[PDB]
Amino acid sequence: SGYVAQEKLAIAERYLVPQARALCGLDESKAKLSSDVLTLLIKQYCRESGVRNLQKQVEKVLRKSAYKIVSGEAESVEVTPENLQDFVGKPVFTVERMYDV
Amino acid sequence: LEKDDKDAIEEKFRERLKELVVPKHVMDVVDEELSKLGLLDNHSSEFNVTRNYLDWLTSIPWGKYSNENLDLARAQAVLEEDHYGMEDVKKRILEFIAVSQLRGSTQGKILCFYGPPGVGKTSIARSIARALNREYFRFSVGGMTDVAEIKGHRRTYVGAMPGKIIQCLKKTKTENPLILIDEVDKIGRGYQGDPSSALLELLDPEQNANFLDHYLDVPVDLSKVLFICTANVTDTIPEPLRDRMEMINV
Amino acid sequence: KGHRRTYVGAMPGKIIQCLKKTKTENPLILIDEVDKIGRGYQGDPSSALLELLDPEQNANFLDHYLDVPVDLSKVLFICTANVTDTIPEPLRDRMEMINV
Amino acid sequence: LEKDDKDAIEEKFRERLKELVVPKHVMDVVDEELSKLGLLDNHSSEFNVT
Ligand SMILES: Nc1ncnc2c1ncn2[C@@H]1O[C@H](COP(=O)(O)OP(=O)(O)OP(O)(O)=S)[C@@H](O)[C@H]1O
Ligand SMILES: [Mg+2]
Repeated sequence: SGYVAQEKLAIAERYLVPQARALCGLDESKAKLSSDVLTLLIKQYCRESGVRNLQKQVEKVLRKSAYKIVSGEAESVEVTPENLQDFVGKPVFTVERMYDV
Repeated sequence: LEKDDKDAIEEKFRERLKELVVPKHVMDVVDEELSKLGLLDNHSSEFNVTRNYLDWLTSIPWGKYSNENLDLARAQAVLEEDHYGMEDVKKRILEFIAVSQLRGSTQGKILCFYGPPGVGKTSIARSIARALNREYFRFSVGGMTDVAEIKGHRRTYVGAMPGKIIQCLKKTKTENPLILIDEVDKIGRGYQGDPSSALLELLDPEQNANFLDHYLDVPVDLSKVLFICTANVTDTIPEPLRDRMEMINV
Repeated sequence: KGHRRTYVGAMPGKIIQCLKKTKTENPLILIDEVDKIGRGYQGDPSSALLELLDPEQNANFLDHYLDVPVDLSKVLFICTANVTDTIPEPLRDRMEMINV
Repeated sequence: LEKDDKDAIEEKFRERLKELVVPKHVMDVVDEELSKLGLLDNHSSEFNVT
């Protein structure tokens, strides 16, 4: 049972990401993915025990990078969280009104 | 002029199998059954079931593939010509053609639209299938409660035939049709082996390659199909089955 | 919708049985009292009725017994229900209401 | 000692088909069933079924 978000992040970057990357053929170089952007996707979207839904997310971003190479202009996408809003679209969860003091 | 009437059919099954890329799971079982058929008399009571079983197994297409139009510039036209809006599905299709264009060989998927009735849910697949130009199909599953349509019977029964999906695949010679299940959420509860339990083994993206219909039990590859499913609301679906498939929201 | 025809005694669904009796491709089928179809313990017929009642796709109606899609575009279905509330909305969409 | 159990049973259907204007689709399925009849023995469970 279960998977804590930290462990899921570890598994993904070391197992899912290489796995889906070999399954989708994207070069390791061409579709860079920071741990930060992944952290955002974890904090805001996938908060549940299963691993599959995260697999769907990584595929979505990899897909969008593939089309942008296959027919866009850039020779590589470079996703930063400010860009993410269009790739994942509307965030589901709302970030907390993080008060300071 | 009854020049070997029992052999011409055995030859026929040869010819139909020559061109095919027979899976290794099949090629032993087939020809050994053709031998067994060659032992027994044409009027032998088993012969007309065996002649059917081969007739199915020789006939269902094996690995023939339909290369699709690839340039997307022309895809836009046909994608727009018969419907307006539905932009997100257009983008997903752009993704699909892009990725399948990337690692050479074709690959399947599953998807699941949902939203208000009459949005066009049933109305797109004919457009999509026209886009890729892979053969279309449609298959409402509303209220179905008999797994046999997905499986067939044991061949001991008179007239048993492999599940309907295979009948489609026979009817569409390419090995990669766009199968289309429809209205999944209104699928019935048969109170004894209801279809959703069956469906999960089919729809699992990874296990589908080894679907094994009970009729002819040899596993079949089925990764190349791109299934699509529809439902007017996304609550009846069992939790894993909802996990299994993409949930586009028309 | 009949049965697979591999069952011992299977015979085709109602409408086809209705149609063989009346040689027309355009009989006046008259469904009656739709509100009080059975529900809640077995496979609701309304789930199937959409296959019948689709205004355009009915032309490829598909019967378990005879698998072949059955064009019935010329038919003039009619349905009766004293109050058009028990009918689930998507089904109620297909067919124009009329109020005596 | 039979009349309509192999060929004539086939034919009366064939002649019966003419006046109808069938879609070619089901006609091909019918032609398949017709060949399968001819292959089938005159007396069998499948025969009376089909
Ligand atoms: N973007 C569109 N452009 C043109 N026609 C459309 C569009 N979207 C929907 N339609 C029309 O929608 C009608 C029916 O489409 P369906 O996809 O059958 O509707 P639906 O959402 O499947 O509703 P159901 O049958 O209750 S599941 C057709 O007559 C189409 O012309
Ligand atoms: Mg529809």
